[PDB]
Amino acid sequence: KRNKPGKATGKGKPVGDKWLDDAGKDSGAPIPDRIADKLRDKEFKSFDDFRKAVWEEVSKDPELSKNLNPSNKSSVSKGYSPFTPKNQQVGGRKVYELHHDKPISQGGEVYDMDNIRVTTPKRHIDIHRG
Amino acid sequence: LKHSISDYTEAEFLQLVTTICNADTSSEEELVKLVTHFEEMTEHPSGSALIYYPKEGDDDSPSGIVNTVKQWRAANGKSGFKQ
Ligand SMILES: [Zn+2]
Repeated sequence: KRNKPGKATGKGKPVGDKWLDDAGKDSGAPIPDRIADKLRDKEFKSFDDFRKAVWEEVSKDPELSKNLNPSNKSSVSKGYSPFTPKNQQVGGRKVYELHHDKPISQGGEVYDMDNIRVTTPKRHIDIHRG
Repeated sequence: LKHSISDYTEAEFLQLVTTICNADTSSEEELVKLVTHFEEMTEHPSGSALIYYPKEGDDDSPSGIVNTVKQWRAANGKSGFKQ
């Protein structure tokens, strides 16, 4: 289902400067409302294509991008996920990861931004653990 | 050629750091490979933070990063760059 086309939906939430700090805690950080406004109703061939669009929009957003350093700004400008702080990295997983709150395996929506969270590798592994 | 710091001249190492800082790759995978390589080369306890999460006061230009690495290795009993 991650590789079937869908249009992006949902509202997201207001965020601040600590947006990506929240990705290491609880259920992760929300998709920002400002990002949801840009991506709603666009069609994506796959979830990977959506992921790329998220980071490109972050690169272009003057409130979200200001809290990334020059090297991380370069990364998001390419549509790559930015690098997390070292202690949130796990092996070769060193960048922020998108997470579905209601699992896709359980009929969770792939492209509904209200069902998506931004996580660090460490937090993402821990959420799925059980 | 790229097995250790001592295999790189300072100029060659600056080229590597510049490529990383500019995300001058064809994929996210390629960039992650380069950052991992940097971490393994420098042996600096901060790892990727030298590039992405600089300590207050540190110069996070490519030149600044190279000098932070060079100074740390010099102060901590490690071998230096080639020439
Ligand atoms: Zn997940």
